[PDB]
Amino acid sequence: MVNNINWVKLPVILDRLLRHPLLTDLNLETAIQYTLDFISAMGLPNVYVDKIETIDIKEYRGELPCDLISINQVRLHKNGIALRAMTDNFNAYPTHGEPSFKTQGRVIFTSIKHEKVDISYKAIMLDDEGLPLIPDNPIFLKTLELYIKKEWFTILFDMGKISPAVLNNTQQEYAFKAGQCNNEFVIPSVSEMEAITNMWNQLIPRVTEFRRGFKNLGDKEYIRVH
Amino acid sequence: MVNNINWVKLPVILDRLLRHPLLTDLNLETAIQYTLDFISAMGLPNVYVDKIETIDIKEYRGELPCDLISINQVRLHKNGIALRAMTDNFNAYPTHGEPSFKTQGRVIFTSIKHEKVDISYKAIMLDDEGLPLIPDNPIFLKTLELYIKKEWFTILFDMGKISPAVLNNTQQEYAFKAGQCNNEFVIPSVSEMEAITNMWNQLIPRVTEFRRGFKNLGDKEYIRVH
Amino acid sequence: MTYNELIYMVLDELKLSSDDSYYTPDHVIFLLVKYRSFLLKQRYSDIKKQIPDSDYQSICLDLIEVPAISGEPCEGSSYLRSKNKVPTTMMIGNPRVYPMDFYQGEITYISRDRMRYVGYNKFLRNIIYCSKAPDGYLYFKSWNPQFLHLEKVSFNAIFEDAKEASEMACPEENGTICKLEDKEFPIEDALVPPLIELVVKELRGPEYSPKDEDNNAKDDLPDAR
Amino acid sequence: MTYNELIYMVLDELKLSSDDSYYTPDHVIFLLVKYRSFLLKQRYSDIKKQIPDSDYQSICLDLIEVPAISGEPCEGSSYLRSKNKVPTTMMIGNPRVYPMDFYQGEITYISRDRMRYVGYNKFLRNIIYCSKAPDGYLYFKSWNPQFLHLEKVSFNAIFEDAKEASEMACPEENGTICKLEDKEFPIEDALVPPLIELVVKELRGPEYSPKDEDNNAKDDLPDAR
Repeated sequence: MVNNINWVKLPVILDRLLRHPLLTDLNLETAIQYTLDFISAMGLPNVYVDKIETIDIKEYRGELPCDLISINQVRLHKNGIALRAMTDNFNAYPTHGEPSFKTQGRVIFTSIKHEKVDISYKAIMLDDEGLPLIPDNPIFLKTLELYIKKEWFTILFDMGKISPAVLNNTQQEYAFKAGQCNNEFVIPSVSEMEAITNMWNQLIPRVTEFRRGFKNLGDKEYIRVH
Repeated sequence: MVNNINWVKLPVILDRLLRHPLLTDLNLETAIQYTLDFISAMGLPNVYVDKIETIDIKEYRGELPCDLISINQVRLHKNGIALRAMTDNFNAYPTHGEPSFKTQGRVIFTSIKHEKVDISYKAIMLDDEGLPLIPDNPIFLKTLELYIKKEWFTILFDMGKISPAVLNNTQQEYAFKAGQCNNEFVIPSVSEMEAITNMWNQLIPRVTEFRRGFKNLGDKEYIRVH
Repeated sequence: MTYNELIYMVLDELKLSSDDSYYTPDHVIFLLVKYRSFLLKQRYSDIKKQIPDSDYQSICLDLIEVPAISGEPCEGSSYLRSKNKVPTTMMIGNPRVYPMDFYQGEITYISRDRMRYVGYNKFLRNIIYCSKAPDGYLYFKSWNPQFLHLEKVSFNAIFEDAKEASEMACPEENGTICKLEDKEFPIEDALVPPLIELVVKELRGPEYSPKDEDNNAKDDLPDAR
Repeated sequence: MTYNELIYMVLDELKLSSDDSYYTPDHVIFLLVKYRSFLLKQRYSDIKKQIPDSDYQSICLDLIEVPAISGEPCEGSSYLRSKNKVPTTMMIGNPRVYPMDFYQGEITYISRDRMRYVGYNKFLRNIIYCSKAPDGYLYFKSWNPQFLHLEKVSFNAIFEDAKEASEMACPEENGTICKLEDKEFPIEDALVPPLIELVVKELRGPEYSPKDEDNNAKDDLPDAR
């Protein structure tokens, strides 16, 4: 992402929607739900807050933080060696290796019995209220506004209170801005294309960046003169 | 960009809109919001002001300036060596290199504990009032005018107060001028095609311009006679 | 305009000046309230238009904590509810329950069918919900125990019966208004000529229609008495 | 034209010359104000046209700082509001609150639903907003503490009731106008023949309609007395 994510409260999206006199029955409560549907459906990893927590595994199980949304990596605390993924069907089960993890709910399922693990994860940024906080990006803000205008107009079109030409314009305009908003958040900055440059140009290919926290991923590869 | 960015106040866009008798209920308040949506959606890096600030990092964290919109580069203050990007998942976190940075809000997250860093960034140019200042470019000004005329007519088309032929003409005319305005600001001047010429024509390829502030990027490559 | 000016236009359009007349101002008050919600539903229910501020009324409510069913422990959490019954809103505008400041608060008036499933979202648990149960009362609901301290809300909506919402009206700066007739009638001034035309058309024909004049233990209407 | 010329055309079109007549100038003042907003909504609400300067009225307001709810600290920031109630604007023109100079100031009249969410943008915090709360008063709002020093604004809009906005009218160079009838009636001169036709058509039929002439404790309208 080229621009920085400056945070603003959710009611800044309601100044923009209630400029439209057909969207004047909108609420904070409706703006809360349609934001989280929009934040999810875009899947932009720049909208989330990166956190790291150390949890302790009791017997192939550990309790996961409350704010966790997606795990970046799980690693061991004493080694720093990262855990990949549990493909075993019979993991902590005895009959009569490379460590792994698996997460379903608020429980993580590891391959190690009694160990502390660091979990680097993503959460949602909150307010003084326990409410979501959105980027002030006028591309993000415009297409979140067009998201809610397209969900409200879809209800109104089912009711028969909106022209099919009106909904077709809103469905088209949200469809353009959703790609512009995707490209706004995905396309790297100059400082991220340098780390992409160093990963791409490697005379001796570095193929074990998952073992670290992808720390040396964008590091530059140097060759001695001889 | 070929032309210089001479700055004018936001009400110069309102002389042009209120020539249209259907846009006579427009305000400064509506011109402020639709300008910032337009400035963002175009993403022209010539509309922003380049600033440089030195901030001090306390422990892998530093407080970012208030006007910051996008970082050009972050570099170290004592060395001048530039920082690339944080790909580490477990950065300032201990267990039991090439420096980096990461920015989310008003906080920057670096790889260096106690250090001063220079941040070259972009901000918005303001007035005597704390309000945006727009280029006087009659291509920029015309397509910002067509932007606001297309957002106001889209509301009026949803209300049923505008013909679908009227909105289709405004959506077409904004669509042409938005590409003309993009090419007006992107296509280099004669003096920027010379720096592009020197980067492109390089017998010994210079592939480390990020380490400097891209200072020697457009420098001419000289070969000795032998 | 007030209630009085609308009554006395329909009376004077019908020339119902006499005290010994068949159709009283109560026939006119009834028909003006019925033709208000008739006419607002004819304009504002097919496709969505801007509703003017004139069609709304703000009523004031006192809220009391009531149980879910009775005084039993395993029935469920208690609600707040209005001590008096609330008018039925029309589904054409922006109903709004607010804590005596219209520009503040998030109290959400919703459907009664929706309010039995609300607040299961972790980000929507500090929001107070409103609906009108078939008891006729406005009920309140949230997962936040703090909502049980509300003593008073105001309810701005386009209610179906304009007379019901004028007796529950908010106190003025001067004070309460004793007579319904000195209170504001809630319709846009652009809908008053179609409102007066329909109420006059309904009573114009019956105004000149015959009566059973004679007290003779017999119906004298087929004779046009 | 003034109010008087429009009253006395409809009276003379109906030939209501006699002082002992049923329909007074107050029946005509009422119907001219009702058919003004009826006719302006018929012309200027479907698709967007230029509105002439004749349909607007400028009213003068005194603003006072009022609390959000009461004198409590944790309720929220206070507002300015008009000391008297304001007329309801129609949604057809360019309403404009301005600090006694029309060509100056950025005070933004908006929706009441919008004004509870305004000024969260960092570039829109020195802008004063206006709406008409369901109290009937015009409220003011900004994040700038300087806005609480406004003592006076003028409000130019196409209000629904033209009589309400003529009693709140701005003082002239000469002085205030005592009688409503010597004040300007706010409609374009191209809409005056359709306005006079509808007010005359409403009162022409009832002008010749019979009355309950006899004082005999009986309704005499079915007999066409």
